[PDB]
Amino acid sequence: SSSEIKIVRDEYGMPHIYANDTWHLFYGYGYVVAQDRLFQMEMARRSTQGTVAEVLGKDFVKFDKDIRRNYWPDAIRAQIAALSPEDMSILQGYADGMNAWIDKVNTNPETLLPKQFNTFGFTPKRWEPFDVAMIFVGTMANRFSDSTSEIDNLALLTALKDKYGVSQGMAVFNQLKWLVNPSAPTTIAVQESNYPLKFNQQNSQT
Amino acid sequence: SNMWVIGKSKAQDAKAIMVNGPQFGWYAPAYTYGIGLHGAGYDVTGNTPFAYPGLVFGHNGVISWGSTAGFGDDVDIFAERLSAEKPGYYLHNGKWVKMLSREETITVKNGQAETFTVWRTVHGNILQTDQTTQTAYAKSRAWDGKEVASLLAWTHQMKAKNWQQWTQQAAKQALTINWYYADVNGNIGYVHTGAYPDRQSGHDPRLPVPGTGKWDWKGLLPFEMNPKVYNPQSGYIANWNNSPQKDYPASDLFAFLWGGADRVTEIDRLLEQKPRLTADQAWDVIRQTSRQDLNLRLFLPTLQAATSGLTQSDPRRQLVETLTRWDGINLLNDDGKTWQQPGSAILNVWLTSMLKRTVVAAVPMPFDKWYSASGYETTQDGPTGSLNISVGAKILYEAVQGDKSPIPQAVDLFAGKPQQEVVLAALEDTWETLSKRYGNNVSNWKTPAMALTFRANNFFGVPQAAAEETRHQAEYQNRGTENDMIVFSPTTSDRPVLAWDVVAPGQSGFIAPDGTVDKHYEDQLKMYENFGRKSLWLTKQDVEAHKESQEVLHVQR
Ligand SMILES: O=C(O)Cc1cccc([N+](=O)[O-])c1
Ligand SMILES: [Ca+2]
Repeated sequence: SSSEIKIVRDEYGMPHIYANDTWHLFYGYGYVVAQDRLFQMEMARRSTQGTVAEVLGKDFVKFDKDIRRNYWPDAIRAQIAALSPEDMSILQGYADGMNAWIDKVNTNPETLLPKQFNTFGFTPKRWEPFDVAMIFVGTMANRFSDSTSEIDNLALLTALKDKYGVSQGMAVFNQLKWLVNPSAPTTIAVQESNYPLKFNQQNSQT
Repeated sequence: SNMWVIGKSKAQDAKAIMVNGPQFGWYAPAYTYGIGLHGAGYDVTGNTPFAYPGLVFGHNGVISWGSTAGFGDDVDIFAERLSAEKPGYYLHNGKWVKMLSREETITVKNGQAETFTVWRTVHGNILQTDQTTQTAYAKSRAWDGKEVASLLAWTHQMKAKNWQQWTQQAAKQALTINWYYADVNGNIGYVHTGAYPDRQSGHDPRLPVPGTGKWDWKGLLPFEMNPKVYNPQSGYIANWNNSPQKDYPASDLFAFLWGGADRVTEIDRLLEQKPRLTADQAWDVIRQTSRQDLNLRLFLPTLQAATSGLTQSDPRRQLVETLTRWDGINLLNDDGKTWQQPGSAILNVWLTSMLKRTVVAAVPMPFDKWYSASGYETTQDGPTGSLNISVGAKILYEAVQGDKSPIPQAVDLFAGKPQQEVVLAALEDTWETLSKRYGNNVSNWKTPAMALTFRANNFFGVPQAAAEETRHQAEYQNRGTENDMIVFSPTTSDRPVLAWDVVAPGQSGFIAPDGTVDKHYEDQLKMYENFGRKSLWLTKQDVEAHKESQEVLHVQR
C-alpha cells in the first residue's frame, strides 16, 4: 500500500517509519515528533520566529525583536517556493504529519494535551512548511553559523591605536587576535595539504 | 563538540569506528531526537537536533556521518554610507540605492503591542547605525540565500553510498560545519563544509569594510578550496573545533583563536598512544577527555622551571609538586561534591593572577575584561557548555613560549621582568588565597567539583519544559550533549554495522494532563551519567525483534 505508514517503536521508545513515498515517510516522522515533543517543538517554533512574548509576556519583547531583526522571512519563503515537488514533499509531509497529531490533540485535550500547555495557558497551532524550515534556520544557520565581532574588534583596534600609536596599535592587535597561527594543531596534517589563500592583516581597507 | 574517526589501519576488530560528541549544552527534554526512516530511497537510523528532517548523527548501513562546529569566517560587516537628507538610501557603486524595509508588530500577552522596522541593503540586514558618522552596519553572510538548500543537503546525504556521492551533498551544505565520513570498507573522510567569500585583495576579514562598492565580495570560493582529506596517512581524524588545516583562518570573533594551545591535543595523545583501538577503547576516550583538566599540560613545564631553585618548605614549590604528582584527571570524592585533588582550583587561581599581571595590563579598559577569564568560571548549576582553554590563556601560552612562538610579541607581556618572577608572584597570590580558605595542609584540601544541569529553558533562554523538569547530575563531564558510536565490519558479529547512542533524559518529553509522565521520559538519564549506551537498530529483523509497539496509519495526500 501507498497509503500506509507503519510506525514501530523500540524498547527505548525510538520510532521507526516505514512508508513508500516521500510525503508519507516524512508525514510519519512529523506525527511521531508531535507525539513525543510537541511542547518543545512549539517553544522552539516561537523561539525561532520571535513570537514568545505573545504567550509569555513583557520579559520577552527584547528577545522577539532581536530574533526578527536577524533574518528576512520573505527570502526564506522564496527559497521554499523554488523547490521541486520531491523536495517540497519532505517539508510538506512533515508539517502534515504534525498537524494530524495536533488535530487529535485539540479534539481530545483531556487525555492528549501535554501538561505544560495547561501550565503555560495556551494551545498548539498548526504548522506549514515555513515553520519546519525555520526550526533549522533559527537554530543552525541563524545562530550556530552566524558569528562575528567585527564592530567590537574595530573598537579594540582604535583603543590600541590611541594607547600605542598607529603602527604599534596594529601590531598589538595582531598579537591578541592573530589572523592565522602556524603552530595551531590541525585536523588535516601538513603532509596532506595546506590552505592556499593568504589574507591582508593590516586593515588595508581604511 | 568533538569527534574521532578511526580507519582501517588504526582499528582493531573492525574496519572503521566513528565516535561523535556534539556539544550544545544540556536540556530537558533532550536536545536531539532519535528516529529511523525506512522508505522512499532512505534506510537510516540515528538522532538529530530538534528532529530536523535530515539526521545530523547516524548511518545508513553502508556509510556513517557526524558533525562538529566549523568556526570559519563566513560573515563580514559592511559599513554603509548614509545621507542626512534622502534617508532610507545608501550609496552603492555611485548611486543612492533604496533600502528594503518591513514593519513588525510584537504582540505581548498582558501588554501593549510593539512595532518596529527592519532594514536591509544589498549586503544584508542592518545591525546598527551611527547617525553621528551616518554609517549603518550590514551583516553579510556567505550562506544568505542557501539556508533551505543546506537543510536539504543534510537530508539527501543520508542516501549516499560512497565518498563521491557524499561529497556532492557536502558541496551544497553552506553553513560553517565540519562533516565526517566513515564506511563499511573502512574508508574515512572529512570536509570543512560551507560557503566562504572570495574577498578583494587587501580585505582584512577581522574588521568592517566600506559598503560603497569597491570592497564587495567577488563571489564565493569554489568547493575545491574547502579543506578536506580522505584516508589520511595517520589513520584517524580528530577534531574538537580546532583548525581544519595549516593556514586556514578562523572566525573573526575576538574571543576565538586557533593557536598552539588547543584542547584537541588531548584527543590526539590518546589516539597516538596505542597502535590500534577497539570500539570499547574508542568509547572510553569519552570518559578520559570528559574529566581532563585542559590547562595542566600547557603551563606545568613553566611552573616547574620557575620553582626549581626554591626550597622544600616554600609553599609555592609545594603547590607545584602537588601538580607534578597529578595526571590532570578530576574524580569526585565519595561526598558527590568535591574533587579528589586540588589541581584545578590551583590552576584556576594561578591563571587568574597571571592574566591580571600580563594580558589584562597591556589592554586598555574596557577591553581588558575580555582577556581576564581563566576558563574555569561556572555557577552552581555548572558550565552551560564545553570547557575550553580561554583566549587570555591562549595568548599567555604564546608569550611563555618566547621566540618559539610564531606570533611576534609586539608588546612584552611580562613588562621587562623575567618570566619566573611573574610566575612566582602569581604562585604567592595563589597560596595566599587558597590557604586562607582551606588551611595550610594541602593534603586535606576538599575543593568544589563542577556539577551538570539539564535545563528546562532552551539555549535561547526560553522555557521548553516547566522549571521542576530540570535534572541535576553530580559530575560535570566535558562531553557531547549526546554521544553516538558506529562500528563498521565488526569481526565480533555477523552484522556489517553496529551502532549505539544515548539521548538523555529520554526519547519522550510527554506528560499527560493528569501529571502522568511517559514511560520513556527519563529512562536514559542514569545511562548518561555512567558512560553507558543503548543499541541503535537499522534492519527490519532487528527492529521487529526489539519492538515494544506498533501503529499503522492509512492516509492519502
Ligand atoms: O560546537 C558547538 O559549539 C555547536 C555546534 C554547531 C554546529 C554543529 C555542532 N555539531 O555537533 O554539529 C555543534
Ligand atoms: Ca569577518
